[PDB]
Amino acid sequence: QSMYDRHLTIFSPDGNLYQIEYAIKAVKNTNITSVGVKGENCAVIISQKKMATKLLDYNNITNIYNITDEIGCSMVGMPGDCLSMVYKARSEASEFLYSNGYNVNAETLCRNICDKIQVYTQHAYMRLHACSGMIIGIDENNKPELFKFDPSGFCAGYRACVIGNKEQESISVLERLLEKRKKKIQQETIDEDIRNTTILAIEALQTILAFDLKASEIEVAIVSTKNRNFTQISEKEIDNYLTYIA
Amino acid sequence: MYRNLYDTDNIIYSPEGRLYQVEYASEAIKQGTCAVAIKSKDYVVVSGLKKCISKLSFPQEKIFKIDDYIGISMSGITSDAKVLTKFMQNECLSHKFLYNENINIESLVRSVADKYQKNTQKSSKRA
Amino acid sequence: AGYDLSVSTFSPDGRLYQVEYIYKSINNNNTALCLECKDGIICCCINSNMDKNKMIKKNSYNRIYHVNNNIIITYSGFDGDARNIIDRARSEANTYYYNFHTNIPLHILVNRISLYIHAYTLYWHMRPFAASIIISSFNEKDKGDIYCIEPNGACYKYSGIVIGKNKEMFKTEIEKKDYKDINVRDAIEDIYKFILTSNNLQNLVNFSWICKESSYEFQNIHEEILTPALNKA
Amino acid sequence: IKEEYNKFKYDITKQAIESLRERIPKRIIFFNNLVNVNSEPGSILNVNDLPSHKQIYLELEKIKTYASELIEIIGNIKLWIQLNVPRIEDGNNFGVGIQEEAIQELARVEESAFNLYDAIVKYYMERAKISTKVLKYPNVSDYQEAVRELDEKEWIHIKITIVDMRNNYIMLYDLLYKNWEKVVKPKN
Amino acid sequence: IKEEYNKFKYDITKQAIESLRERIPKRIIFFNNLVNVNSEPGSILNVNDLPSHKQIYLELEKIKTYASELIEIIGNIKLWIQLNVPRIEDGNNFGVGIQEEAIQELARVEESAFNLYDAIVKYYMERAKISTKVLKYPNVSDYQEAVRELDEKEWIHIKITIVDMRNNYIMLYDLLYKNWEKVVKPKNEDAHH
Amino acid sequence: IKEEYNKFKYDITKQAIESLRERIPKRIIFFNNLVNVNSEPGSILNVNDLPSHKQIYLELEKIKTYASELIEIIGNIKLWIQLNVPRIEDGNNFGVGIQEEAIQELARVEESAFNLYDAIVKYYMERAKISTKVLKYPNVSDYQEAVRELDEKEWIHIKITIVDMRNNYIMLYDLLYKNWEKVVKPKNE
Amino acid sequence: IKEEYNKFKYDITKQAIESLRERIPKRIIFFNNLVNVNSEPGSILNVNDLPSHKQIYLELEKIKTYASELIEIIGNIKLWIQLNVPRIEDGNNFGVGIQEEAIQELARVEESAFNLYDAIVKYYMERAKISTKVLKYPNVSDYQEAVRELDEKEWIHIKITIVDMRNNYIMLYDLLYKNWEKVVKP
Amino acid sequence: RIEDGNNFGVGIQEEAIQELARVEESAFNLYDAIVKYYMERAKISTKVLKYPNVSD
Amino acid sequence: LTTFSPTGKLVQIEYALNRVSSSSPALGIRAKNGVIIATEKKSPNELIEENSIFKIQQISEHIGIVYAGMPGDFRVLLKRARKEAIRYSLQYGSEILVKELVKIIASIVQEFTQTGGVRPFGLSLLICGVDVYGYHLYQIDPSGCYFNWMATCVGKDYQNNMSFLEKRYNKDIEIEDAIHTAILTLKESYEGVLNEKNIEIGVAYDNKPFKILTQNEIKDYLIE
Repeated sequence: QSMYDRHLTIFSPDGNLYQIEYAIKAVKNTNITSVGVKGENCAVIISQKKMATKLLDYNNITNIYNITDEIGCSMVGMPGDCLSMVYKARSEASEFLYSNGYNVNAETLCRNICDKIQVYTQHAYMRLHACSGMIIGIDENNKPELFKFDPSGFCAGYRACVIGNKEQESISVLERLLEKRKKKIQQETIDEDIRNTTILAIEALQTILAFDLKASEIEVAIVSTKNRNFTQISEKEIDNYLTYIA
Repeated sequence: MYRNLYDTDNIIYSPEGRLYQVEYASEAIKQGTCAVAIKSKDYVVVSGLKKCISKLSFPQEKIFKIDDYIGISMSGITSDAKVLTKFMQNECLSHKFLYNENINIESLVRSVADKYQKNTQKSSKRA
Repeated sequence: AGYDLSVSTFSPDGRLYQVEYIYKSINNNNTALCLECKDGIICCCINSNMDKNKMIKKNSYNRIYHVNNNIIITYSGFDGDARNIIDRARSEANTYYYNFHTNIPLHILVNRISLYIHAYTLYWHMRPFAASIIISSFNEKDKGDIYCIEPNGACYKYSGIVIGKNKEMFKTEIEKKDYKDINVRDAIEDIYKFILTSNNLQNLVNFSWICKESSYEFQNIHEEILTPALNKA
Repeated sequence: IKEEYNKFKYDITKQAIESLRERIPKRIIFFNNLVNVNSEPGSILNVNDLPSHKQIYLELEKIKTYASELIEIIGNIKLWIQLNVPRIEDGNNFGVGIQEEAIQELARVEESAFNLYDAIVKYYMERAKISTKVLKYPNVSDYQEAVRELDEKEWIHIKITIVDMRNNYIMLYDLLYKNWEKVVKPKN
Repeated sequence: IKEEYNKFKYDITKQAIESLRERIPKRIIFFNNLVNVNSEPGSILNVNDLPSHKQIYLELEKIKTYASELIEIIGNIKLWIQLNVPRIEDGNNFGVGIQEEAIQELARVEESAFNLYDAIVKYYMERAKISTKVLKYPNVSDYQEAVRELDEKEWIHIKITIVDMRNNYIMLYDLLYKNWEKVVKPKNEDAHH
Repeated sequence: IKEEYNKFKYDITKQAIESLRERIPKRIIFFNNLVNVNSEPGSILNVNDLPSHKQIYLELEKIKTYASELIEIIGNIKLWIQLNVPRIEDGNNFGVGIQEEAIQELARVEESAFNLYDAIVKYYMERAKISTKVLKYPNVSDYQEAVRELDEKEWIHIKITIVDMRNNYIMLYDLLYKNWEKVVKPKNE
Repeated sequence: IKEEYNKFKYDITKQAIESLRERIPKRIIFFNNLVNVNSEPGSILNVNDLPSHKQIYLELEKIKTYASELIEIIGNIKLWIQLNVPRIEDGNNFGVGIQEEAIQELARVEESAFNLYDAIVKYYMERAKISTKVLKYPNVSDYQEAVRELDEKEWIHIKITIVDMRNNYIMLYDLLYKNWEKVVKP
Repeated sequence: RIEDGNNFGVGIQEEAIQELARVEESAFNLYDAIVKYYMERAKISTKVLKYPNVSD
Repeated sequence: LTTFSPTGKLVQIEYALNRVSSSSPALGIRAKNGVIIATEKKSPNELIEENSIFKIQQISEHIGIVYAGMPGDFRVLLKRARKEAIRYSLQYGSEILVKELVKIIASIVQEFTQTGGVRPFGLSLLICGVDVYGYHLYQIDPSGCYFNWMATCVGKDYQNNMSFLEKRYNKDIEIEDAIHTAILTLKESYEGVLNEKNIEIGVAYDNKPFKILTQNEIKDYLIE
């Protein structure tokens, strides 16, 4: 029947915003996943490089967008809504420099994005932005930071999180992968986090996607200390890390 | 669920892919009188047939004038055709004032066709 | 239960209806085509609207537009709504030329045009655009690149792409010959052979190529090179 | 076969226009001469001029002729409108609605004419049953009155049927004539 | 078992196209040759050419054959459309409505042909009861008139059945021909990836 | 008590999945092998292969077997969907719409199979009444053709029932297969 | 009396909870042991175990008991939901729809159980009429076939009724369990 | 008095007449229903007299 | 456009109150030497770091707030709450009074009900803090009204959760004694029996600045 989900600013009898609820299903319907995990003095984002459901140049299609030279982020969901969200973030992070001098913090960037998102929720101005992403980046405290935001307002932040269509089949796997490094050996920190976290990150993606995970269909980025650049790891290093599973 | 939902709004699209509100306007010009123009090598003649509504009435004008070398002939409703005439008159006369050359024909119709476009995406103004 | 009315309404399935109908709107209009070559980027545009008018001029209905001397743009869909995007494209080049005194690059124009089309989708009162845009260029050092902008953003880099009423037909004809390393002067004769497969011997297909080492700038159709069409093989 | 079929599509179209321009007006004059509109009240639906009843027998036979010709004329017209229905589309299909009203009106008259064949059999069957009762109960006069009443009831009903024939022919003709442009070409 | 199912989808599809390209057109001309549209009014549906009634008996036997051929042909075509209905989704389901409209018409024609078998039983049963009354009451003449009138009713109805047969055959062919694109692909496959 | 009840919910679910993966496809091919779709028109619904009519009697017994096995399989499928309807909420019940539509279709086929038992009783009862009239009035010949015609009607009805069996089995299998994802997980957060 | 009346509403409430926690689950297993869902096809709906028919008589008496116990349990449950309906107001009455949906299905099963009383009378009435005809017309064989088929029909109907019992009990229990929070405080 | 709008209270009244009439119609049909019991029981009993060995 | 109803009550407000009736339970209790607040932090997993997601935020050096509804709305109302704690602090050099602050946020929530095309706030606030007129613990309703409570709960199933406070509360309770009667109103109230550093508790801390109690600090009280 004609239920109460027509507009976006109208509550339901039980009290649920169904326009927001349907917008989260838009991200789960794009069948594009991504994993983000923060370890010691580093954090990485693993993309998937797939068309949001011939002759397409695969180097152009991606799900990683640097907001600044220090704060990078990923995007999923509808390709139209995710592109405009980066521009509503690049024009915001750069605005922080012109209005406050310092570079924007990773935790302040996500909370400032959610403030604009919440405004479009209470008002019937525009449609919701069917997207999600993992904002990555280190701060002035020399600590890595990761933050995930849903189509609604959220500044959760996780040490390891999965965004995409498989969030209901990955917490049972990421908890074990995180446990495979925290309560395990944990010897020292020889600044070899790439061989310690990213190896224990790509392994998490292989446990989610049952494919062989071709190196020409995956691209990661690191924002660790001594680098500080959100550099996209080259193809040769990606294929080299894929053979480390043996 | 069809035939009556995607019909009265200039925003909604049909599931087939046709803007049915704008498509009625294309048929709305067919209720008007006939007109015909002939393009020769160096001349253009426009024949317009007026419509005497009554014996006591006078035939309403069909062929108009815009400039010395530009003249239009509406075919449809007199309400919106007069508005486009004033928009085409203020546009071409401004070109002879801001500059001294005459206004290019295709550069004029590009402004007139754009006037239709501005009255197609807004929900308030119709086509 | 009728949820595809406005553009701001999300379907319960998760899809975004009222914007997917636009793909069914561009699937009934005339087609456009483009492809990469080792000497340039040859474009194409078939206007399959011959059975009703037959009074228009031969080379009047042109659907090839350029923002400046080195970036071409075509339409596929509502020809009226595409005029507004070209106005936003040329103004984007001119605004970029004032603030930066140089030609606007391709990877920064496509990202600004796709934002303009996507911006009208979010509104509850403005109707979305109904025109798919093909943006291409050909660098002197680097090779060409064709960006395809469909409704609801989604800027994608291609190497050959067709959009219109036979997108599931001409796509199979391009993957046969590797057009990445052939020429432009021979591909133009091959393009005219494809149109004859899928519907008469008419010159209603106007198209230009951006580069034939002709200063690497957007030329015209050059009728003398188009008239020796291999109409039989 | 494709040729024979296209000829078939051509042959129906001919019959429909021919029926509206000639066959239908001719029947208007026919039934009007039987039930003149200028008649004073009561001179038609009366009973003054009314083993089996040979008089009712001859009148019912004429009715079946009138009934046969009605179903035949409307039936080809109905098929003709159906073959002229355009492809089903969403919106701007007001004209199919016009077509639908015509098919509805044609089916209504056809169903009406169709029940006359069953109703006439029922008249004699019901009348025969009462007559059987007269043989069993010869002094109850209402059974004899019932015989009288059966002919008088059917006689009134028969003429209203004839009036309905006349009235149906004009209502179909007047409706299609006024709405002719949308019935043939509902779209472009 | 997986093989038999895919084989079934292939064999049905063939039968549906075969019926529309051959089985249905041939029968159109057949019934048309029996009740030609170009006949002048009153020359078909008349009674001039009119124990059991052997004349009426022979005509019902042909009807039952005609009834048989319609249900078998339409039934597989109807089933084919049912197997072609896409997954149910909210919105953009204009094509299922077309499909649903088609299923509605196929079931309409099917119920019509199906009731002929029941209708034939009622004819003989009702006629037999009245005849019993004629044997019991041989002088009430209206019962004998009722028998005469009954045959003329059944005779016209036979032709109405043949015309309805004819009309159903053309409406099915015309509907599928005009709406062919939406019955096969009601929802275009959004081919990404 | 809690254990035996939970065991029941597991035991039904197995039977339901088993039916879609084994019981339903096997019966589709079975009935199709009896009434092949590739047959020419009139070769199915004919009367060439046609006291009581002993030939018709043996055929009705087979029909009841087909009817019995059908209600049991679909009934468990129907109950399984009933156990799978989520908690009633306002909105976001598109999957419930699939479920409601599915229950309607399952109940429609079930009601269809259910009237055959009553229809078979009606066949013998109606035929016997006419037969009584033939015994009382042996020379009015129309009563004897009516008996003959009744069997021919029933013979057609028997075969149309068998095709309807075939068509129902496939319509049930394809519909659940295409909409399988919404039948198991309609909302599930 | 006002105290006794509120006590009555309390007394209903007790019976409703007692029925859902004890009376209803026990009967689910009860009817299931007679018609197990795990049975192979045809082992339930067969006719191998099938003057008046003394065998059928024994099966109907048990059915009437099952029908009796069902109407009594559900009737108080319906009343229990009815006493929990809030004051009539305009709007914000989504919960009453749940209450209404539950009472209608409950009334449906009650009506279903109610028609069994009518259904048992029709079996004997129809069987009695045919039996008069077989003694009067002993060579028309279809009357004897009608007796046989009626019993075969009734046998199938008896077992499907038991299945319908089973299925109604679980769907009723499952519906109230899932919607428990809204039935008491809508 | 009947008015357009702000007539939510008449709906309760309408609901009340409906509920009161429903119970009233239900009790009212019992007098006719009791006649049906005796008529049907007597009719079957006549058949018992005519066919005394059919045990059903 | 959240209009009226024939019964004389807002329907969108009643629907908004159902959202706060199905969220995490928030609980505040005043004392004679400070005010305490608590919130059952429903930890879904170990990925969410506790120092990021919070339910107790600050408004100034003496005002504490608690959320009870739509988590996406836990920041927009906070931004305008801190902005009002600054606009009052710019003109008036002293601290913002709780009654002066709660009447402004109640006015902000109110304007989101009468304005056309807007949605009411899906949350219930709990403003608490030290004031120059004693202590205070207010509760803001999505309708816009505010109550001067003493000890209350606003989360899920508060009809029976307040019953613990109606019978286990005295007018003169110290802040240290009120902690265990608040934990009892959380652990012994409903599910969430594994209360091991999964409860955020803020206190006024006897006229000192607002202190957010750490996990190991609450562990000293979690042993009982």
